[PDB]
Amino acid sequence: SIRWKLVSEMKAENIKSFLRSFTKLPHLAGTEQNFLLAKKIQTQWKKFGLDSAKLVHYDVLLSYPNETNANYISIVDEHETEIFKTSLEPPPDGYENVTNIVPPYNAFSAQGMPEGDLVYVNYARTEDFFKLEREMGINCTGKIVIARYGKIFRGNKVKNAMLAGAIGIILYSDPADYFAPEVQPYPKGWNLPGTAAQRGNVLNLNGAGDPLTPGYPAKEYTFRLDVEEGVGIPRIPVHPIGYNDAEILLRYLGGIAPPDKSWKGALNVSYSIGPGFTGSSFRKVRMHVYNINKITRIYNVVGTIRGSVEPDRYVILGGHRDSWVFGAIDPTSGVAVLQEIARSFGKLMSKGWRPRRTIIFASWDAEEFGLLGSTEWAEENVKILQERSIAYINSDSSIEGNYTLRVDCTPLLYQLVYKLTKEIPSPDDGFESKSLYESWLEKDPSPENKNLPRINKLGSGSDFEAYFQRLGIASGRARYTKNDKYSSYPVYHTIYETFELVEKFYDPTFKKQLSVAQLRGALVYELVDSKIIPFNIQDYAEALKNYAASIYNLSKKHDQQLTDHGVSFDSLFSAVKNFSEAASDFHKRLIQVDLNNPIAVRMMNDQLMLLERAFIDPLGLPGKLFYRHIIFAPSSHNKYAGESFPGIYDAIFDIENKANSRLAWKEVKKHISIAAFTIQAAAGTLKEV
Amino acid sequence: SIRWKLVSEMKAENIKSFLRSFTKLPHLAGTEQNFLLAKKIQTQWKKFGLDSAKLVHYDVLLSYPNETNANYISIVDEHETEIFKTSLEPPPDGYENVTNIVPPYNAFSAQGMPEGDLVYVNYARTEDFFKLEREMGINCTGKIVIARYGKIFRGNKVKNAMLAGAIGIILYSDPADYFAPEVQPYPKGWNLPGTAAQRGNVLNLNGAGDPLTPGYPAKEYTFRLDVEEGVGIPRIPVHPIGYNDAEILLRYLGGIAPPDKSWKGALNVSYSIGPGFTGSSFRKVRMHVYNINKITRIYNVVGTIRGSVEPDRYVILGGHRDSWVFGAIDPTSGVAVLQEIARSFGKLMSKGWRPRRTIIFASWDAEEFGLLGSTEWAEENVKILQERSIAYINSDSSIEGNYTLRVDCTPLLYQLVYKLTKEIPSPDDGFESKSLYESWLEKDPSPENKNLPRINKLGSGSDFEAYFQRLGIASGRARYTKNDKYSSYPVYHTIYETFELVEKFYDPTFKKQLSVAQLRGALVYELVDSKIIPFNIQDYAEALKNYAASIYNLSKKHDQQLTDHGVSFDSLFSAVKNFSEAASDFHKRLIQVDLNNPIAVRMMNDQLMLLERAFIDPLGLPGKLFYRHIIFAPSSHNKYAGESFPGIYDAIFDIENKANSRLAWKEVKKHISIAAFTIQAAAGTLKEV
Ligand SMILES: *[C@@H]1O[C@H](CO)[C@@H](O[C@@H]2O[C@H](CO)[C@@H](O)[C@H](O)[C@H]2NC(C)=O)[C@H](O)[C@H]1NC(C)=O
Ligand SMILES: *[C@@H]1O[C@H](CO)[C@@H](O[C@@H]2O[C@H](CO)[C@@H](O)[C@H](O)[C@H]2NC(C)=O)[C@H](O)[C@H]1NC(C)=O
Ligand SMILES: *[C@@H]1O[C@H](CO)[C@@H](O)[C@H](O)[C@H]1NC(C)=O
Ligand SMILES: *[C@@H]1O[C@H](CO)[C@@H](O)[C@H](O)[C@H]1NC(C)=O
Ligand SMILES: *[C@@H]1O[C@H](CO)[C@@H](O)[C@H](O)[C@H]1NC(C)=O
Ligand SMILES: *[C@@H]1O[C@H](CO)[C@@H](O)[C@H](O)[C@H]1NC(C)=O
Ligand SMILES: *[C@@H]1O[C@H](CO)[C@@H](O)[C@H](O)[C@H]1NC(C)=O
Ligand SMILES: *[C@@H]1O[C@H](CO)[C@@H](O)[C@H](O)[C@H]1NC(C)=O
Ligand SMILES: N[C@@H](Cn1oc(=O)[nH]c1=O)C(=O)O
Ligand SMILES: N[C@@H](Cn1oc(=O)[nH]c1=O)C(=O)O
Ligand SMILES: [Ca+2]
Ligand SMILES: [Ca+2]
Ligand SMILES: [Cl-]
Ligand SMILES: [Cl-]
Ligand SMILES: [Zn+2]
Ligand SMILES: [Zn+2]
Ligand SMILES: [Zn+2]
Ligand SMILES: [Zn+2]
Repeated sequence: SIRWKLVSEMKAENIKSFLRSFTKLPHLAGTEQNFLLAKKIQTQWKKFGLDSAKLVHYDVLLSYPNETNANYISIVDEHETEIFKTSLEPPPDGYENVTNIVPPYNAFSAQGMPEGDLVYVNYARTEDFFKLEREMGINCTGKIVIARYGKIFRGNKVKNAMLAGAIGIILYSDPADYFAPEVQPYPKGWNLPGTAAQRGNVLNLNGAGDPLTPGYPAKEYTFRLDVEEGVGIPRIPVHPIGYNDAEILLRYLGGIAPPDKSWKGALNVSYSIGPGFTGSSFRKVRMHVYNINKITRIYNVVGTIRGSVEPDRYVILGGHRDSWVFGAIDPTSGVAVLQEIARSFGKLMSKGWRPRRTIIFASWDAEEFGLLGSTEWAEENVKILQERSIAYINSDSSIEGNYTLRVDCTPLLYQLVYKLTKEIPSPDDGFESKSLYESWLEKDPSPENKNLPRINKLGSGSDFEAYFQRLGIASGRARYTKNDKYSSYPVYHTIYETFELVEKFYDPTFKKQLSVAQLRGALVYELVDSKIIPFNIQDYAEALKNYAASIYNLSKKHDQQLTDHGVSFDSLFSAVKNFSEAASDFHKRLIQVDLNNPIAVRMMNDQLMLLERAFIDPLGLPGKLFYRHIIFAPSSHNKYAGESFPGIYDAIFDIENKANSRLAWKEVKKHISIAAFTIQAAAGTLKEV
Repeated sequence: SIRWKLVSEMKAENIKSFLRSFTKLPHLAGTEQNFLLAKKIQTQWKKFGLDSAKLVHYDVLLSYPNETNANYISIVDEHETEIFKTSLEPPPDGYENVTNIVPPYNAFSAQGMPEGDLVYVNYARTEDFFKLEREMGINCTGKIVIARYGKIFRGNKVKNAMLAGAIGIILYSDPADYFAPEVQPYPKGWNLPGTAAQRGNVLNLNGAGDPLTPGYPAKEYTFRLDVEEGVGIPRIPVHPIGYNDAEILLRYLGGIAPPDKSWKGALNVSYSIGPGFTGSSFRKVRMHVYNINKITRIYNVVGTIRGSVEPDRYVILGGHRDSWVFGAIDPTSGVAVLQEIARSFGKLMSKGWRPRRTIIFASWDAEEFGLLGSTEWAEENVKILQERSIAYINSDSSIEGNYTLRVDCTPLLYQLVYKLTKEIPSPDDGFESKSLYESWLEKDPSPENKNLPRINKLGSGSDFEAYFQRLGIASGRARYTKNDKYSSYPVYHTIYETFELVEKFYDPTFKKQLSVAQLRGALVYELVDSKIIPFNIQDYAEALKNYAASIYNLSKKHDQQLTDHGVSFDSLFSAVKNFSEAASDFHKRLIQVDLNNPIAVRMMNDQLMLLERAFIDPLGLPGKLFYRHIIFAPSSHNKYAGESFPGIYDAIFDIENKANSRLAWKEVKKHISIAAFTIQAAAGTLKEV
């Protein structure tokens, strides 16, 4: 009943009004406007009747362009004359009086003015650089590389380019990846204009949080690394340009033809690889990048509704509010959703309801600079969060497309997600009498089971990362997305993410955003109020069987080497079998618990709460102290994607090219052994005696 | 009432019979006799009525002499003729038919036959090597060094000798340190004969457990490091000799006179330092050490009495049973105590009692080889132990001397220790109508408070180490000790630790051993059965104030450098003040808890249980992944001693001699900041909201 009142109280029109109110001005992390927005959210939470709503600050390293030394890329001739220089642009229609839009840049780029020959490196993925070096005869050492955005997180591209020896990397938005067919560019449609460039940071933090204070919250007194030693800071310049400018740089590239169609984007240029130019005054490319890194105060808003029975157990509903410009999709659509969820919980409170456990609401700052606000607060509060948290539900963008739902969560949460989506009306045209679960199932069926909707593994990409990958708190993300060959959505991280874009092109009725609010809010409600925490551990058992089969299958091409080096997956399969038995027995006992015996209920709830924690190894993964989950990690090739059995996967990846096979296969054996132990230990936490 | 029945049921005569029964034969780890002893303990626990008693095994690296390539030290002349060779000895009187006594050796010594000039290095402490190099003009590089046992753990001596460049280290027992005045050598008295040598391992494990499997339990499937990479294995030979042989080696040392009386032991030799000989055929010293390292199965016995109310909360009573020879003091006096405690808990069970929480009884194997059995079981069971354990009470030697009690424990346990000692009769002559607390107070008053008995900080030395220093489980150790300039007790780790030694010289009535059994058992009982866990966190607050003053005082000699490098202790003192306030508030709330509300009681018990855990940093201390407690660690100079604020202490130690002062002071700032954060976080765990 109460769940229905929570869901039914939420209104599309309220989400619309919140979104309009938060998207009139830019709200970049570390700027006065994003502090004002924090205070507005805080005022609203107090009005809604939350028990607390406080600003919690940190002083973390941020990065901004230098207003008096603007960044650019140029082409010079052999006489050092600048022949072309990249450029810039007015605010979107209606925003003419907005004066502090940050120009395009890649936060945390190194400073410098490298000059050299240009080489096109496709998406700058690991496989693209392998191809260049191993198949194409191209040496990127000492070159400036140009890569198209898309497919993977941009910091991975920069890491890859550094490894390949490039001295600078230019990123651009190819219309193949950011221009949907038969749609007009903004403002007439929702596509990316050729003058616009995508902002975004290019760190490789691997879960560290503020670069200067890995492991510990960035308080006033806190020891800071020297900036030159900041974690994840790239060592070459990086800058983004739009496709009009990229076309000019790519047009006269010479050398080898593109190797196959998968390397050719959509511009009217050959997509030859370089190095060097042909057919032109075009002689060398230069970058000039002089962004400033500076310690800057950021502010989270953290509020609570204290539990009436288990105040020392938490469900976290957290979403970022900092944007690159107006951020009407990212994150402000999620900011509006979070406010409407908080308002609805306040309405329940007004009629005398209080949750069983405690809800923590959080509006995070500086997500765009490396998940900084959410990570520093996890670092501050780790001791209470790791011993008391039930789950983390994110509230970043709600409306990245208008096709269907996309959910990423731990297997613990699959059952609850499917249950709740069955009870929320579908917002989709043609599904007027059906549930969200029904439309989602039709539009995105699971590859492993055709009669369930797809749910993806957690890697990174938003503020749940430290909660799940470092602390082992069950996490979930849900939002509307596209069906569509473009990456993200066309105007992602540009000036064109405006309220008008969302209202006109994405979700005019706000019904799709409403459905996402209802699901996020209902997840928090069931996790915080149910007497027995609504996880299912047998779904985790089945997931482990799938992951074990997958990593074993990846090893088959090396079967002879497994034999010769005495590598076996037997202990991993044995642990998975033992875990399946323990999970079955646990659920058999759980249905017998005496619901009227509070300590009996609390003991089994502690087993449900602590199961995800069992997968966290304090030693971390190789080279990555802050990714500690043995079953999942963000991919080392693309932090946006989750990878299963990451220690094993990274040990076996490209193993045939390792210099020392005996050493390489011993590392595979190491990670197989760690994974077998960790699963067996997790199974041990479920045992009755 | 029940506590009194537990204590009063224990009998001195039963401890005596157990001790006699377990000390007839050697019971070295990894040998058949110590497996037989495990099975005997298991049979007894089942007879006593424990709910379970199982053998839990691991396969870990152990080290033994080679029966067909005996170790020795020799002196050769310039013609390579052996002039002297160290030797060996019959079993003690009454043990003539015992055939498998392991000869003296230092387990895990490197193999080799180094030859060189000899140098005497006193106790081979850090300060002894500083003196040699910085004051005395002695260069130990390329020398064989001879050090007397005592003052510090022998593995620290070996680490120090390796750092100083020695190519081998001979250890010996000087009568200054192992021969008590006016006492006869065994068998006529309890002193060390000149033919006897002290066994013991010489690893530098820093909490790792089995050298081949740091971090993970050594199961059948487990990945193992290559033996050459085993953690803590020294790289030079080490071998122990008795004082008759050491006298021969020291007699003709030449070079500089001993620098002061603190370098001169008690033998009739000059204690000149070397290098080299004078006044003799004595030309060079050789070692010949060829012990075998081999993976060997070890067995813990692990038993339980399941709790009736909180079966998912644990109090661990653990003690080792492996010895070097008969081990009548170490550990077998503790083995006999543990059996008598288990028997008494069984007697309570026979009359219908069951504890509130679960007792775990453990008889550990291979403590003498590096705390191996207890550490591998902590590594196996870490996920349940870290989330559920209340405390660990050790049960190693009970009777290291006959003067008074020595207790080492976390501040959480001070109040309970004082309470229980007031209710146990003193076994001491002259104290027939007084409590153990009263005799202990008279004989060993605390330096920080003259009206309380001394309680020491926890470092290492026995099986509590991983539980406290890695996992943050409140731990305590209690035993009888000496008053007395000798180190340990004279026959420590020799063939002469016999039942006859204990009965004739240490505790003929067994009353002192009985008092230790009563205290260990009463500690387990109160921790496992009290509705509210009996810790006091204000005592921890007071301890932190003392430790903060101590480390700040140590910094005063560097006051100018603190100023010049911007180093301040302000945040540490601020955290300590905040912790004191939080601990006061917590106890003010604790007295108000509704004892009839099980969830209210469980929430506050979880805060008491999880407070010690808050001090554990998963990143570890510098260079030491497995010492994680920020308030205490085993000293880096002597693992037997506890050091407070170890990260700060090691950063400031000898700082005036660091090559780079800017870098060195930044590391001091780092560790001050980590300590301030950790204390503030621990304070946060106590907060109500
Ligand atoms: C899964 O549980 C089984 C049964 O407890 C474990 O099987 C034991 O495996 C060891 C070898 O590692 C054998 O010595 C025992 O005989 C096995 N007992 C059986 C089959 O009853 C197995 O090790 C567990 N898996 C893991 C990864 O711990
Ligand atoms: C101890 O608690 C006090 C009070 O909450 C903290 O004091 C704040 O300290 C910061 C500087 O670090 C100031 O900006 C605030 O004005 C202080 N507030 C006060 C004095 O009311 C103090 O930081 C805490 N200590 C630690 C180590 O976290
Ligand atoms: C911005 O660039 C100008 C011109 O190079 C320079 O003088 C100034 O120091 C820069 N600002 C910062 C904070 O580095
Ligand atoms: C890459 O090119 C650079 C040119 O300086 C050279 O140092 C390096 O060895 C080359 N590597 C390959 C694989 O060609
Ligand atoms: C939104 O949905 C409408 C109706 O299906 C469709 O025409 C449009 O392309 C979708 N918009 C976006 C931005 O994907
Ligand atoms: C013991 O030493 C003998 C003589 O050197 C040798 O032949 C044998 O291999 C050694 N045993 C082991 C296990 O190394
Ligand atoms: C120690 O003596 C060795 C002799 O080989 C030498 O290498 C080293 O530099 C000397 N150090 C000091 C402090 O005398
Ligand atoms: C044991 O106590 C007696 C009586 O005080 C004393 O003479 C003897 O030295 C003590 N024994 C040991 C081994 O310290
Ligand atoms: N969501 C942002 C921030 N970004 O996401 C991560 O996972 N790390 C990181 O900095 C982006 O994609 O730029
Ligand atoms: N207690 C034993 C074992 N030893 O104690 C440690 O603390 N480490 C270690 O190996 C000894 O002192 O030889
Ligand atoms: Ca930090
Ligand atoms: Ca191990
Ligand atoms: Cl989200
Ligand atoms: Cl002990
Ligand atoms: Zn976002
Ligand atoms: Zn973003
Ligand atoms: Zn011992
Ligand atoms: Zn010992």
